[PDB]
Amino acid sequence: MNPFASLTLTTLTILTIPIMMSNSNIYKTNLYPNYVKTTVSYAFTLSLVPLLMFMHTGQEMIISNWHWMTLQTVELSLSFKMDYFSVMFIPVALFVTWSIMEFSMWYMHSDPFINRFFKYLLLFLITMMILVTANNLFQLFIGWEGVGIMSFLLIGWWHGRTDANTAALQAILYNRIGDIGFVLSMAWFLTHSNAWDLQQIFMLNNECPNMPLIGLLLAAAGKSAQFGLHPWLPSAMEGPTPVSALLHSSTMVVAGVFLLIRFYPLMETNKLVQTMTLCLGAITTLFTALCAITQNDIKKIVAFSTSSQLGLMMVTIGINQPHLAFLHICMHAFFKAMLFMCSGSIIHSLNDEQDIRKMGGLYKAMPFTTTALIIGSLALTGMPYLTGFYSKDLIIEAVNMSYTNAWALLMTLIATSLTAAYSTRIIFFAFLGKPRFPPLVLINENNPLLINSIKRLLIGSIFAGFIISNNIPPMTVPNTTMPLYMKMTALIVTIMGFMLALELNNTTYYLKFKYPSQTYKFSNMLGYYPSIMHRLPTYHNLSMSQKSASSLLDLIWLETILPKTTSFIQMKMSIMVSNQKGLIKLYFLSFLITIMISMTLFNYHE
Amino acid sequence: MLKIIIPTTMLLPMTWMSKHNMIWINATVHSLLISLISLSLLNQLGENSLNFSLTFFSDSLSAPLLVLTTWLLPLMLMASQSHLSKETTTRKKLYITMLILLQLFLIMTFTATELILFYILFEATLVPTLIIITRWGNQTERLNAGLYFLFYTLAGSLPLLVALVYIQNTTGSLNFLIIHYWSHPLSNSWSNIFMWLACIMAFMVKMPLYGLHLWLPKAHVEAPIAGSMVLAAVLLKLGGYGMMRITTILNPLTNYMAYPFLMLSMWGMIMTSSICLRQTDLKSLIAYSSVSHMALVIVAIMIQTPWSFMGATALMIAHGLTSSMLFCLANTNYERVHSRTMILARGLQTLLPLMATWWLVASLTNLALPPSINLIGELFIITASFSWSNITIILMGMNMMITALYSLYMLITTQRGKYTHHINNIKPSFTRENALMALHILPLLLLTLNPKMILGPLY
Amino acid sequence: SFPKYKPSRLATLPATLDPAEYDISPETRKAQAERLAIRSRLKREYLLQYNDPNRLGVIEDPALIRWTYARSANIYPNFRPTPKTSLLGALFGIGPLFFWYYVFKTDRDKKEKLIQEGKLDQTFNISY
Amino acid sequence: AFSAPAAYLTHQQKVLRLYKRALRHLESWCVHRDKYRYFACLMRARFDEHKNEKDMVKATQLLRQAEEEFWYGQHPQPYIFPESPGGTSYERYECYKVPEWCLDDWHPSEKAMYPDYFAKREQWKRLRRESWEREVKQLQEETPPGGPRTEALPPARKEGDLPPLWWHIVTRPRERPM
Amino acid sequence: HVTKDMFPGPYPKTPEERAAAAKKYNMRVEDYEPYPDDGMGYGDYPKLPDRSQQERDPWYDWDHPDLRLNWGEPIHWDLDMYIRNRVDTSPTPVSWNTMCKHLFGFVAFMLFMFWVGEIYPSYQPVGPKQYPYNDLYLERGGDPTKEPEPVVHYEI
Ligand SMILES: CCCCCCCCCCCCCCCCC[C@@H](O)O[C@H](CO[C@H](O)CCCCCCCCCCCCCCC)COP(=O)(O)OCC[N+](C)(C)C
Ligand SMILES: CCCCCCCC/C=C\CCCCCCCC(=O)O[C@H](COC(=O)CCCCCCC/C=C/CCCCCCCC)COP(=O)(O)OCCN
Repeated sequence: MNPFASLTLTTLTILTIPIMMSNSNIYKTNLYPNYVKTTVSYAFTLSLVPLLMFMHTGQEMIISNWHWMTLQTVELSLSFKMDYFSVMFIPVALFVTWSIMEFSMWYMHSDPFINRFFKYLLLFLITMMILVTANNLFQLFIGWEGVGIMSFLLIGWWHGRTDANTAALQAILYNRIGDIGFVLSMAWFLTHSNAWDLQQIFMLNNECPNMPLIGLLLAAAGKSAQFGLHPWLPSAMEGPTPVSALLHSSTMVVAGVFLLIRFYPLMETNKLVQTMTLCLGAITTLFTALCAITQNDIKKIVAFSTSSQLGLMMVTIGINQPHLAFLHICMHAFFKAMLFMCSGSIIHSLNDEQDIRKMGGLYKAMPFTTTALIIGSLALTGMPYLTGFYSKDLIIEAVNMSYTNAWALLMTLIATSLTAAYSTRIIFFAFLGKPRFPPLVLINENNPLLINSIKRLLIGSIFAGFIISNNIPPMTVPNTTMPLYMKMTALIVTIMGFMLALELNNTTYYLKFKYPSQTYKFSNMLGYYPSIMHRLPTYHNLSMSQKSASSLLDLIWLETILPKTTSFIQMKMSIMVSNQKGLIKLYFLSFLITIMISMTLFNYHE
Repeated sequence: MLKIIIPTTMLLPMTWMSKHNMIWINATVHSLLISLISLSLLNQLGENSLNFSLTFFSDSLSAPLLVLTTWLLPLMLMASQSHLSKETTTRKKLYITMLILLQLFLIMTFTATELILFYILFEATLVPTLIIITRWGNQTERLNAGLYFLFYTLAGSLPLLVALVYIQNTTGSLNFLIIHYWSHPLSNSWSNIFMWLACIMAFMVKMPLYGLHLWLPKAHVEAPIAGSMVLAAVLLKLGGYGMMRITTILNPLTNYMAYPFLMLSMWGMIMTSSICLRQTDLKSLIAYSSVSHMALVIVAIMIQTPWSFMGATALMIAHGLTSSMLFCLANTNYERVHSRTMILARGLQTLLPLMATWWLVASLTNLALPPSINLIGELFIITASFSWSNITIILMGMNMMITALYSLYMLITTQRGKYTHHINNIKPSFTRENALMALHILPLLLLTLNPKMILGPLY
Repeated sequence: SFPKYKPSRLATLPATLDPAEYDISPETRKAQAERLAIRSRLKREYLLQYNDPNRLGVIEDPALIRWTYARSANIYPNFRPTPKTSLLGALFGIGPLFFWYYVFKTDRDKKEKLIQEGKLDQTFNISY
Repeated sequence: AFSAPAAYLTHQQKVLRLYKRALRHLESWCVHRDKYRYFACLMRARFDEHKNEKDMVKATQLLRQAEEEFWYGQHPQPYIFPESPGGTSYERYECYKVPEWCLDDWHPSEKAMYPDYFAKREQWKRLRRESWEREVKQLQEETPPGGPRTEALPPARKEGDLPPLWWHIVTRPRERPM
Repeated sequence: HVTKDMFPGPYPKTPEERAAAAKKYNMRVEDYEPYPDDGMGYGDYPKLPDRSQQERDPWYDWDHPDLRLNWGEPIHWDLDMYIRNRVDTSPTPVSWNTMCKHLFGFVAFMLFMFWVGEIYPSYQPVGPKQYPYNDLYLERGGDPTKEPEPVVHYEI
């Protein structure tokens, strides 16, 4: 039999073995994190082989191995899709997870529940693999909700902290709002196509209507934190830094984009939904890049960077370039995870300080970290012939050379400049100048785990772009002819972002003080979106939940109409009937009245 | 079917002739054995039901409910013996007798072929529940609760009885097989409208339908733990099962007589989920969550489709297990601290880690995490409702959100944060409590591997 | 001199911008003293039980009992049928029901009369 | 946190707290150290300009416009120490804080490990048990009949007394319990 | 051990009932103010200021530090809404009604400009992309039995 299927299933299966051993003796030892990391490294090495098979012959497969249940005419089976997207994303995710687990072995060394932390990371990885390889909508929903629940558990890792629990519940709330659209798409595809698997859905929908695609767009907006449902990703920085590096930067947050990539045959036939996706991505990327340039927490800046890159992924979906969007996912994973680990090393060295205003000159004090973050910021800004270039350069060219919304294109270019702006902000404030941290200097990056994990993702961020670009078949018609100024536009706007940000950062050395502008206040306070939307709707909903639903209806009026009215009426009737004084005169007078009435009203009618 | 009934009847002299220190052991072992025997009813046919005799029959709808009842008896016995330790021998035997009689009535109710016998057993289940609530409840409100539990039911069921006998005067039979084979349409008349209402409103009250549900928070909050477990897990479903049997004679009237009940169910599902967000009592929150899930079940039964019937069956079983587990979880903390206020005891994950894991799994099944059977039923009902009208998703999705919002809320309030400083009597979890939680949760997860076994006749 | 900050329900007035904290009278000082005395008496009452070595269980808080009772059982005895309560109950309890009934009935009437005309595109719709 | 609050803040205390808040927010605005030192000296001079004002109405109104200026010109994202109430590590280690009474519920097998620790624990429990009644008597003696006025507690005053209500202060879990 | 007369009761009308209610809730009589005597059922319960728990002093030694409550003090009617896992009413650097104007203006401007950009799109000065076999008639769904209208392309 073909080794392809066996290897693809074994790569996923072996990741579950430490979960089975979580009740064994090794889980109570200090060797469990190393065991989990070694298992993930072996899984990555194994998954490298189906990738080679696909790069050789373009091999793709679907495996329907276990029949779950049959609902008259709808068969639900455990089926895995092993197309280009799955076999390309699995090794990238495994590589990033391997680096991040090696990093976590050093970052979380003193945590009393480090074994539980590694188990939780493995559980998230398993759920995300389920999401990526799913062939029907039910399995994909299983992966969707699994990654959501693992995100909830890892954001609220320090469960004695109120802010962590609030952030975890916020993430749940926003992703549930997206789940509404996911469930709408599922119901539509079942009642209209009589299927949940991708094959029949593609066969039966040649002109896909608006409803299922809009549901999918809502689910993607929730999962990838687009402008309507954006605020939960920055607040997810409450979790430990490895959680931010793995889930909320490079792997889980792209899931929504991945969903739109899974259904691109249906989406390319609908232009309204394509325009909606493009506009949502454009406003998202520019708004989040605008918020990033004034933030002072390093994790918050990198999280807003992640949101802006997801917005760019959505705009390249909107111009009908799904393969380019997937390529950007794979490229951005490397350097965004590396940037988060560099931030984590800085934070750990400076006694868990995350504010860039207290980070001084680390260029010489943390040389390897400085080198890695410089290379990562260069990859993020699209420096030529780096990992981000082969992805970002093409996306900008495709938006420039397409029949597209003009406002969306302008917003994308401005966001491209703002990317270099906030990268400059991070580098200038964290690594240049004079120290601004407390005088007891604890700076130490001489740990082999940290160095090796950073080194691995650094080699990735340097060469993966070239390797992956030259080792895949052409899925697109290339833009070979364009005006020269349009060819150089991305570099030009990046240069402007660099120069303008550097000038404004250098003016902070002058002995001049001025009160802030209103535009600065809008940028720093996140467009006031969490100040209004996290207070007004929540207050009104909870207020109506108590005053109207609980008290006015259940405790008052529903009591009043049925049971209290009955009790009152029966009590009054009982009092009226039973209050007879016992005098026979009154009784016998009533008897006479009764006898007369019976003689007149019944006895006269026969 | 007597192979289930007679051992259950034999449970009574066995507990009344047991030694004073052996009642719990004997009752638990033999109820578990009865559950094992009842597990053989799951072999169902497809085409038609298992017709044991003229009196009793088993269907793909009845069998999961019977297995759930027989499985719930040992869990109730396990959960009852802690707070009944100081009780005398005779009153302990009387409590066990009430539980056994309730199981016997429910088992006969779920398998009766004839609608009057079903009605008689359906009412007979009232008496043991009333005695349990009003004799072994803890607070002074229990008496009032009992009254609310009683007259809400009877005010619905007395018209049904009349309708039933009326039907037998015109049809000639109340045997369910005859009723199904000889079914005829209902014309559009006032008499037919009122006969429809008499046939439906008793099961509506039992669900309970939003607006007729005020008895449920009182009765479930004031009841002892076994009372709450049986009231939520099995008794509510008596409504659903009843509806699934009686709608076969109500077509095509249900095509328009169902609009007010559908509106009530959808809006009140939103309303009760929202009520759960502002609740100071931990048991009250669980009761209102039950109301919301049962509203979804009402929608499923009213729209009368195979997918909706399958979803309603699955959701009934899943909710029974989940709500029983949640009530037991709340009762553990209540026996710790002797208060049901949710914010009194906080940060319990620090002090009771394994019980925190149980809380987490129960909360996950409450919000219907895939691939649990809770979500299987919910998704089937939502798909059928979407086919009924595409706008329903707006309400359904909203419900989903609110459900998660209160579930985790409960989890965050009791398990996370910091512990209350002055509460210093929180002892480690007993093996009995952990085993009870496991015996709730493991069958629920195993049902995911074989969902059809709970999907009902329409599968 | 500078733009003035105005408070709202969900963004309240800061203490430092509150004039009441700058216009101080002897009665204000004595009221603050009484508030501190009440707080201190309650604190001593709590701490005498909190540090008691022989105390085991829960220190019952009458304030929590009063709060839960007022939120649950004290509501109906203090309810009075009023035009304000009558209109609010009628609206919030009945208006949504007819609103949703109208919406769903209109949608289903459209769908049904569109099925009758033979123009709905029901192909591949065999599950329901 | 360790000091019992008073009924009100004096003008001097309010002025000092405003000085501290203004300096901290200025440091948030002026990231670099030399610039912050320059502008903090300017703030100190502007603050000393009215140090010797006698009319308390004038001083109070000066404090009012100082507060108004601070509220208009405060940093929207001021620097917060990591373990401060708004910091990124505020209540991070609260889940690792376990009350000492939990040790009484350990299985005897668990207490077989750590024998010396539990011997010292029994010694501490004996001390608390023997001191409780004297602590209560001292609190009753020293409290005016109209109840306590503030939350301040007295020290021990005899030869072998302990300060009343000391157990839960002394047996705090830790700041880094695990 | 809470007796009967320590539970909340009806709305107080006489000054003596107000003094008794203030004493019951451990409040000063000058500070005690009930909810207005409408029919909503508040009864005797005090109407506390509508601040949230996040506004309380975090440097005070609260009996419940996470809730920032003290034992015995009267509890706000809406405590479970203001627990600081939830609705926050803290003062903001920028006024409410000014954040609202800026946010709404930004969103409305973005929506209007996206509509304008839809009206005036961007494109390149090229003609349509051409495909060989009647615009790939058989590839895009086929129907090879109806002789499709010939799409012919010429060199330029
Ligand atoms: C708290 C929750 C409790 C549970 C609530 C249960 C809800 C039950 C409601 C029953 C729904 C419909 C009942 C009957 C169907 C139609 C009713 C009527 O309004 O429709 C019109 C009926 O016409 C008139 O409106 C007559 C009805 C008006 C008189 C009834 C009084 C209604 C006032 C509301 C009373 C509140 C009821 C609930 C009390 C608690 C239709 O006109 P027409 O097609 O020509 O006649 C159809 C009947 N035919 C065919 C036999 C001739
Ligand atoms: C928890 C509270 C629940 C309250 C439930 C109350 C509603 C129950 C439904 C009505 C009960 C009585 C109906 C009688 C049973 C129907 C059998 C039947 O078919 O008889 C009808 C007769 O129908 C009737 O007479 C019923 C009229 C109503 C009599 C009692 C009125 C009580 C109040 C009416 C409205 C309340 C019912 C609905 C309430 C909904 C729940 C709140 C026709 O028989 P014939 O005489 O032979 O005529 C054939 C030629 N047409």
